Amino acid sequence: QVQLVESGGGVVQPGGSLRLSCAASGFTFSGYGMHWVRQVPGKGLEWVAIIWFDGSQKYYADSVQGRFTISRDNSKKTLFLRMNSLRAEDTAVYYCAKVHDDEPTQDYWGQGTLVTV
Amino acid sequence: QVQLVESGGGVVQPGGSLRLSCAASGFTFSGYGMHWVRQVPGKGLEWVAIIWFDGSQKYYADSVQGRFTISRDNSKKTLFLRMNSLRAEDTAVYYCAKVHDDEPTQDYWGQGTLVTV
Amino acid sequence: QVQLVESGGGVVQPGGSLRLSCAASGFTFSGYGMHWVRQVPGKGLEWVAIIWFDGSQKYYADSVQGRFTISRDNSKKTLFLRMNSLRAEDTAVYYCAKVHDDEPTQDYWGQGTLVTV
Amino acid sequence: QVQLVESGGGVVQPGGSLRLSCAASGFTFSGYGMHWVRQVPGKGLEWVAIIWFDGSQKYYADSVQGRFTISRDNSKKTLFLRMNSLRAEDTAVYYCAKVHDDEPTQDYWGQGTLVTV
Amino acid sequence: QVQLVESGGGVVQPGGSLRLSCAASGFTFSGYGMHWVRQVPGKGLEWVAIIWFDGSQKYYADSVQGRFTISRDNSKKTLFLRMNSLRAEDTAVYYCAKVHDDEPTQDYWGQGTLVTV
Amino acid sequence: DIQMTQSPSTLSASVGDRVTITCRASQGISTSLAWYQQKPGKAPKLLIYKASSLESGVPSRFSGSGSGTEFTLTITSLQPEDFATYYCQQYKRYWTFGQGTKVEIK
Amino acid sequence: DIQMTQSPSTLSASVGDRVTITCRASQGISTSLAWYQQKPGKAPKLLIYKASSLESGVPSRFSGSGSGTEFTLTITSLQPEDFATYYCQQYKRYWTFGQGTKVEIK
Amino acid sequence: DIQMTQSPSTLSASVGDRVTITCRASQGISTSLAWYQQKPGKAPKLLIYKASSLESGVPSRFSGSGSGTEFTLTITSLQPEDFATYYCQQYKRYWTFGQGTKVEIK
Amino acid sequence: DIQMTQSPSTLSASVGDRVTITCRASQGISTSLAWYQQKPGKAPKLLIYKASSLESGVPSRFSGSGSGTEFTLTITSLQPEDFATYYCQQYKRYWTFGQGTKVEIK
Amino acid sequence: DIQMTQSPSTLSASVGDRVTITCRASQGISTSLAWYQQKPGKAPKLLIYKASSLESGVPSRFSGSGSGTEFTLTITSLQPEDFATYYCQQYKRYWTFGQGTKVEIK
Amino acid sequence: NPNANPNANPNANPNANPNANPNANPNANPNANPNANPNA
Repeated sequence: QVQLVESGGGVVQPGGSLRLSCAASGFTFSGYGMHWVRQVPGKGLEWVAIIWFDGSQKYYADSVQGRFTISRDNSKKTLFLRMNSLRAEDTAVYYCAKVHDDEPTQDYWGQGTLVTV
Repeated sequence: QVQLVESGGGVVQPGGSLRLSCAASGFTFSGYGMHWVRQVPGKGLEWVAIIWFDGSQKYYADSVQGRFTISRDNSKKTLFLRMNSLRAEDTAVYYCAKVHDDEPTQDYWGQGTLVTV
Repeated sequence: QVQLVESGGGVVQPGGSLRLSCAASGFTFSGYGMHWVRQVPGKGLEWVAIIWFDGSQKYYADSVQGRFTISRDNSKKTLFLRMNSLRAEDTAVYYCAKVHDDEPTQDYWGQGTLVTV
Repeated sequence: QVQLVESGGGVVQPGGSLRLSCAASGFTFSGYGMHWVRQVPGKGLEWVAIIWFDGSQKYYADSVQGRFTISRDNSKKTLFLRMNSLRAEDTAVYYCAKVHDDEPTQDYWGQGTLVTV
Repeated sequence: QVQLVESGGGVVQPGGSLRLSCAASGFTFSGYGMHWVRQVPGKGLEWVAIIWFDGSQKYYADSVQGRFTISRDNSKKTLFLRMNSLRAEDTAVYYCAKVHDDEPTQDYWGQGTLVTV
Repeated sequence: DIQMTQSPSTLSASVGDRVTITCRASQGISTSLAWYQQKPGKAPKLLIYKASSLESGVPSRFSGSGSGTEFTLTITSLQPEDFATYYCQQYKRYWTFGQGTKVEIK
Repeated sequence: DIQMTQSPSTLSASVGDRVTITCRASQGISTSLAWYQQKPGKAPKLLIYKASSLESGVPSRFSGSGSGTEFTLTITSLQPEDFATYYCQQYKRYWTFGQGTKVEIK
Repeated sequence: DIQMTQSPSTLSASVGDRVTITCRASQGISTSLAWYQQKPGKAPKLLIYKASSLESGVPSRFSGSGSGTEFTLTITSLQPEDFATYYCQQYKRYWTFGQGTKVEIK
Repeated sequence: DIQMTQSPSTLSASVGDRVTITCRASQGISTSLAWYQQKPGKAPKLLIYKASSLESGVPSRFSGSGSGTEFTLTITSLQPEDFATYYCQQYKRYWTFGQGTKVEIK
Repeated sequence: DIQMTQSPSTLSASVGDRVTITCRASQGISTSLAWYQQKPGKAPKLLIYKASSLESGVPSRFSGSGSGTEFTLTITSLQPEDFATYYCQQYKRYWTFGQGTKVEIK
Repeated sequence: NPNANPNANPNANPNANPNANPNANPNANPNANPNANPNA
């Protein structure tokens, strides 16, 4: 019954900022890591960010380094990703994703929002 | 495909200061370690400095301890090396290098820059 | 080829202070731990002090606790050992030493200096 | 040849304060943790306190929490135990102790002083 | 022989204040964490608050957040819970609880008091 | 928080019988769920921790097992002193207790 | 970083058939390669992990194997609800997905 | 905390006799239990650590074994200067000593 | 630090000939030794790492083996695009490169 | 700390014989014991580490073995440049050097 | 973590350790490791 939802999408002018959110339930949110995988329509997906289960450390892909901030709020079972200095090529359908228990893959994806520039 | 280039070369008087730069692309620069390997023409190579991927710790060869400062800037995927009190024996070709994935060797070398005294 | 020398020896009145130095060369002094081992003439050896490679930690033998100060200078490749309140028992030959790469023993000994009270 | 001696014993009225000591010799006192263990004559012993080798950490038994103070002095190779507001039930033989090398037990006990109320 | 007793129960007007206490004995209370678990009679239990062994950390349930204060006094082996702005739904049998050694579960419960509004 | 459910809420059995209690919850744990006992008017006492291990003083008749979201308590050779309300608990998140099941005389 | 390649990028097959999807990579892995399924407009869901083990709820028809730089995903007895765009993934370094192969009804 | 128990509290034995001393605890440890000796009016000295290994200078006659909550001390062919009070200890939690057992001449 | 030695410092061979380069070190490593290549004026590129495994993209002609203080690089069926100076490296301590062995046409 | 003992304290032997030196310690080590050499008036230089491994430059004549509380150093075919004093060391705790055995010409 | 172990640990080793390796380690793996198990 692991379910995820995403919000905060829409259209933002280039150079603007937008803050996504990923509500969680059906799994121990504080006991799992989080991913943000985005898919350009008609293309393959590209990894963007990962945050550890406790939120201690965090990584990004080279294309988003220095502009994206991924943070966790374990109390509200909520995942965030703050995009600053948005640019045109980032227009894609972002997805929330959970870490698998055994091997650090992504098992179940949320429906995700669509963001344009 | 990983591309490394170096700049800031030329000639400087002994005892002066000169700052190099190594732009990188095609790989996750924020997640790999850097090196500076120099080669006196007609001679073998000698290692100079290494900086960890996050930029916390950093080391040097004994002949360059205290005079060279190796630094990163993950935002623009750029590696730096601040040379102070340059001496005649330091005239050589300086190479940018990336740490390998599994074993901490050097895999891909940039074409290098010319520094003379 | 590793070469170690010691200076600052001689004679001193009991209760005085003396400062030894151990110049090093031929190895990466900035990346190795140091020691001071003494030998009373005609007797066996006894350890005195150790300092970590970066100088964060430092220890002493119980017979010299609180009276000896061991310090480094990575830039000048020089060891130091500050002696305070010297007693007539301390008269012995003082040796410099380098930590082995793998196992924290002493590998190469400098020729050492002679101090008397 | 681990020799431990204790002093400061004797008699004191209830509600007073008394100050013990434990001189140590034959081992590197500055590099070992200490203890205090007491035995009521005709009964078994009960733990009282522990002090880390550097002095950062220190614990106490529930019956002595907040009333007893344990302190060290590495330079003088001396242990201490400050007791305040001493009560009648605390009459027992007070032992000094040394932490073992491998497993954090107590290995060599000094002869200890006798305290009454 | 873990002995836990609770007091301070009785009847209070709605919106009033009451202050609970939990004396402890038979274990090292100075180093163990404490719990408060309440039981509406005829129903199940619901956890209220947790206080760390040193008293630095403390949590509460959402229904009691911002109204209940949990505190410790390690000197006299006593656990408190300051109760503010009581309401009719808060009437239940309150239990003192002891943290297990291995996992942060609850082992030994005191007889508890009945608080009525 | 974690939602805890037990079934059946009431069971009837005689002495010397063999009884199970099912503890079902969301928020998959597989490791950390407890078992308890509460005589009427008495404080609860721990019976099984780590869902597989007994607390000292608990006889060998009590046994628990399970993983994922399916957890059960096994009681063999039922004895008169065991007739109470066995509760349920977990720790993987903020602690929450079950509704409670009571074993009666048949 | 690792780079991933898929072939064929478009495949045609009917119901009850048997197909393969080849996933080739650089910087040989042999362990840490996934598979996936994304219905048109639906969020992707895991299909095979560690390249040999199925995920819970996945039918036994799907089979994966491979090592080194060569991996395959084999579907036997193709059914209508399996017609989607299967992707590929690796974990030895930063995760980089493949281009995507589509199965289109013959 | 851990509570410690010994038995027998007092035992009578002759010179050269072989006796065992039982050390029973709660909250099974199986590794961190000691064995001690205290001459009348003398400070105690360590005898066995890790419940299986002898301290330096301890003769080979002394032997210890046990796991869980059950432990024993095995002394063989008793000597006259071994007649003292053997205490017991644990280290998993705050250190707690036993009650004390005495070996006496018969 | 480790000091590195190479032999021969200059070697000559024709096209299709098979050559060997010996890399002897002090303070035996047995694992961490590389091999390099540097055509005149171009940046060096890695050829063998862990002294037994080829870097991706190099042909199977290159071969490395050895342990202790002695290591070798064997090139079979030498081809005209391999006439360059092969270096040597180690990692157990600070990286110090060899002196350089150059292959010449004969 | 540890305390170190070697025997015999003085040994006499000609050129070309075999000499063994026994180094005994308290608080059994079995791993971390050295062997040394000090020519009269010269700084001592390492000979054996881990009691079985030779330092680089030391000929194969020197051999060491032992574990527990006893260790030995075996010199085969004693040579004129070997007539010196061999010390002993350990590294489990604070380093303490033994008394020193001197080898004399017979 | 509200359910983090809240117990004190007085049984930790209280001895000094001067015998740890005092050598610098410059050839430790300097790559980032985002592939470590990020679960609990």
